[PDB]
Amino acid sequence: AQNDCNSALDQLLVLEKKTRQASDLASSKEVLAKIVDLLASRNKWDDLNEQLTLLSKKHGQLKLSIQYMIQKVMEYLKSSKSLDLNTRISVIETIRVVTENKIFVEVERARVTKDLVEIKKE
Amino acid sequence: LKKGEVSLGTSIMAVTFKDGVILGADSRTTTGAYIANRVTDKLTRVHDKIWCCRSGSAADTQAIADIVQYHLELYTSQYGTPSTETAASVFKELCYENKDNLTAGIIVAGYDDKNKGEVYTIPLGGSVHKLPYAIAGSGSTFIYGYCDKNFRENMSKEETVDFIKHSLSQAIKWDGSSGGVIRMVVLTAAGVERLIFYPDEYEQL
Amino acid sequence: GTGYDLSNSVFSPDGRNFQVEYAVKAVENGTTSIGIKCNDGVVFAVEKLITSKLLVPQKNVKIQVVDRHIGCVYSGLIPDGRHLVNRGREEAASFKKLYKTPIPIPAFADRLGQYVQAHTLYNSVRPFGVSTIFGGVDKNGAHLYMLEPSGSYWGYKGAATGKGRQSAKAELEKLVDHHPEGLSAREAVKQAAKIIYLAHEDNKEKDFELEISWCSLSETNGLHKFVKGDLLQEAIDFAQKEING
Amino acid sequence: MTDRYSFSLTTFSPSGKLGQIDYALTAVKQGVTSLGIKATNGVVIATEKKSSSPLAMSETLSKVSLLTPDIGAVYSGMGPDYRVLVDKSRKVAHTSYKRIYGEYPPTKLLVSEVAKIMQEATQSGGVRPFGVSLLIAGHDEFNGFSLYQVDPSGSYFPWKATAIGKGSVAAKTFLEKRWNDELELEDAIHIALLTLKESVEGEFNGDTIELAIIGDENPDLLGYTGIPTDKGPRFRKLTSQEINDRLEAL
Amino acid sequence: AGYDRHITIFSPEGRLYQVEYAFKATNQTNINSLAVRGKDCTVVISQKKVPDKLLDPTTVSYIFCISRTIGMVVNGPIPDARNAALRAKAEAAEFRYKYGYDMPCDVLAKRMANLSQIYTQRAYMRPLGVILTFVSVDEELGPSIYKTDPAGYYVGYKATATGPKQQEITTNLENHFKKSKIDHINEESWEKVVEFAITHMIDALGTEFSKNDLEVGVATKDKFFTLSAENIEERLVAIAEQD
Repeated sequence: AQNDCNSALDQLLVLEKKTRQASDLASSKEVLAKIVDLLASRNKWDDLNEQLTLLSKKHGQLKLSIQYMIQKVMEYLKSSKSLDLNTRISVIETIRVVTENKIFVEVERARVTKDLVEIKKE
Repeated sequence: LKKGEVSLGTSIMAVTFKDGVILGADSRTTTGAYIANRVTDKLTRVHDKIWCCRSGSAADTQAIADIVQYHLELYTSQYGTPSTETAASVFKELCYENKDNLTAGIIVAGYDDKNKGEVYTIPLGGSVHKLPYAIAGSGSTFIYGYCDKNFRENMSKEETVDFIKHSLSQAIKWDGSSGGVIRMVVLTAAGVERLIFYPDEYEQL
Repeated sequence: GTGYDLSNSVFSPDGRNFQVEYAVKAVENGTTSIGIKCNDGVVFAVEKLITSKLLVPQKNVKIQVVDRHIGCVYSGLIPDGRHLVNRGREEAASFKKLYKTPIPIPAFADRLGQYVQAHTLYNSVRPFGVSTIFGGVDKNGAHLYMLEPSGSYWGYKGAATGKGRQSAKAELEKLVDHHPEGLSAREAVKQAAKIIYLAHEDNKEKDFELEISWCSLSETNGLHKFVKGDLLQEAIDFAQKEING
Repeated sequence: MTDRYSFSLTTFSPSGKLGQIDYALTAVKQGVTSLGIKATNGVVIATEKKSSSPLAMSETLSKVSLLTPDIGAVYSGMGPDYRVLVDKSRKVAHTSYKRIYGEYPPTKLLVSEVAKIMQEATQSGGVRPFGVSLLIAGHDEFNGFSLYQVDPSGSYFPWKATAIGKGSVAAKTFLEKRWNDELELEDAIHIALLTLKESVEGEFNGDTIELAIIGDENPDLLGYTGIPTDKGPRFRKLTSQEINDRLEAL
Repeated sequence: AGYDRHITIFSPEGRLYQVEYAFKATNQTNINSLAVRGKDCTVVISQKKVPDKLLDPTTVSYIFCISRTIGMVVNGPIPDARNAALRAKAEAAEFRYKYGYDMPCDVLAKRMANLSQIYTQRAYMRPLGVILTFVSVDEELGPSIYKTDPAGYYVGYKATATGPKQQEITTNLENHFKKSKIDHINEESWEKVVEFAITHMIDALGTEFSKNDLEVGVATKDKFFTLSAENIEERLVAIAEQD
């Protein structure tokens, strides 16, 4: 609540300022992972999806790491189910690291998709 | 051989102030006693921050000035921005070799940002003379006392603006080949500002 | 033998005719000259080779003035250098008479520069084949320029050329980097001597005579002067210090 | 410097050939389709003005030049060669007939001048001919309506209708049948459009085609919006909009 | 073909050795330039190749100020670029002296085009390998880009690109101009146009650029000015802090 909110803003601003499109100190992958789980607890699933899409257009820290944050996120929505399943569609179409080639180890890309397919089939 | 001859307003000046130079003129061409021109542009740009006042024969000053304009355009593009002293020499060269046909009384006044404002006065026959301020034409002797005594360096723009408007408006009254508009040109680093005041204005003010 | 080696009345498939390329190659097997830009001046130095005891010390000079405040030294083919300078003079004087001022270094550079380009667009008029390090001080600072065979010139902050170029450039960049640009004009004289002394290590089957000059705004008072007397002894002292001695 | 190539750079052989010229004649063929029709009811010229890059505009490219207010010219070949020869052609037309004789030049006599320049740059050593062929179309009361070709050779001839550049042989042929002695200027604009349609497609629209006519004119641009001293010049070049509109009714 | 290097004769090909190689050699300085026009501005951005620490980074130029309005970028070897620059500067001033009117882009293009054609015709001068991109915001012609290429051919352009990576840049300009349905930039403030330009340039050439890797010349109605190091930085700064 109040905790999630302070923590999320602080780690987010600093990661963007250090990492940039070119390093000044950067932020490790751990820093962005922390930020991700903070923002999922904080605010709604549609807002998480939107904020993640917007970051990833910069360059990320690398395209691979972006796929790792998707993969986590997908699992979490599938735990909760119902309307949360609807949002799963939403992450996938918006972020082009998992709907288009941006890199050539994209095993995580095929895997996310198969998770979505399985649900759709239900 | 030129048939008839022409004359200009013969009380011209460049005055240094706080941040540069303010250049001041009366303008009037007559051809005899026919008033060829009420107003004139004889407030001549020879470069973007370096203007001049032209006096003497209209035909001759304009013909020279055009040549000076060509050299100082070419001069800028190649050898870097001029100086007031650079412009002044070019004007002089053209007068001196052809002082057999030319009558040009020139004040070239320009602003540089490491010399501040500069006045170089080139009389008839042509010689470069650096002064901190100038008055020229033939009406200048009569205001020599005023000009020397009230000339002050680093005077407020408002105060210099009054001083030039007044300086000329007195000169124009007592002298007879003077007349028409008073036009003034402020040269600082912010650019070039143009003033025109008509007869009915300046006489009064 | 293609008419891209016997004529310059055409453009080449390499964008330059072979003979101009060859001028660049002949500067480098030559004699060493440097130029050091500093925050208030420029310093020039050239290595004068000693081949006999029949030569006289400093009664043959390679650094020649243009005007009174621009100093010119060049490396490469001797005749071509005389002709370049003679021209350099005619421009300089024409400028002083005509505008009533000593000539700017970016201006002076455009005038020599256009003339080196001219002799490189005709099929029977010889190219130049000297690289000229030149410069001086004017009313908005000090400037160091270097002119090439091909008509190529840019402003430099350090410049080096010749046999011992590699060595020279190494020491020279270290010192320039270390300094704001080159520190004082005075410090730069000694430094300059070390580079020339260091370059001489690349050719010990001959002797040298160190020759320095300078042109500095407040440390020559706008003039170009030869560096001599005490100031030459001191730069020698510094040089023989580091390169052991 | 000069004085190294003072032998001519055309020479003969027993086949009588002039090296430079044969090569230059080839260049004309490799130009774009330009044509001329004299309809004996005016003169109509059309050519293609075409891009050479996707961000090149064609409304900064013309192949139709005015030589004088009432003599127009069109070409195929080298672009540069045409502009430089055109400057010199302009020079003589203006200084030597409009000041000396006070009037516009007669076409055939201007045909003699332009030829003489081209033949001259071949006769003199150290320089080559121009690698173009021009069609000079003009009108005068005295001569009627007229059309000549001047070759890269500096030879000339008159031609009732002709075409030069790519697709020369077929374009002239189709035209010869469609050419009547007594031919209406609107039909003669269609035939020109029709021909250029056969040379090019997939980039053929009316705003990339530049057509100019000798006959109809606008007095309102010749300073005779008011009371005339006379009617004045007969050449008037179409804008794109006029061309496109007619292309729809082709 | 012909044998253009030994005598000034034609080729049956129509294009000569002097022309053909002038088309090629115009890049060996590892340079790329583009010019776009705004609604009411014209911007040039050009690579700046300072390859050493023996040279001052702001004496290396490739953008010349020919007139007070007119700018010219020369894409070619530097002696040829200065040979063209010297001639262009005189013709620009001479035209103002005689005809009382400063030089526009198209008339300078024409003069030089005619000269280049003559030196190809001559056997007593060489032609140069220069592509001259002339730019301004002319008083009657609006915003202008007119580019000449060697041959003595010249034509007017929407926008243009030069350098080996011409093709990469082109696809980005095309995509914008179709989308917007006009052949100029909708924007009208030279800052936002400069910023846009750089964006499409980073994307095409694939490296993020510094101020010392760029050199900017801006044309506006009645003035031409070059942007300094700080000035370039201010634009760059925004492109680094948005996605």
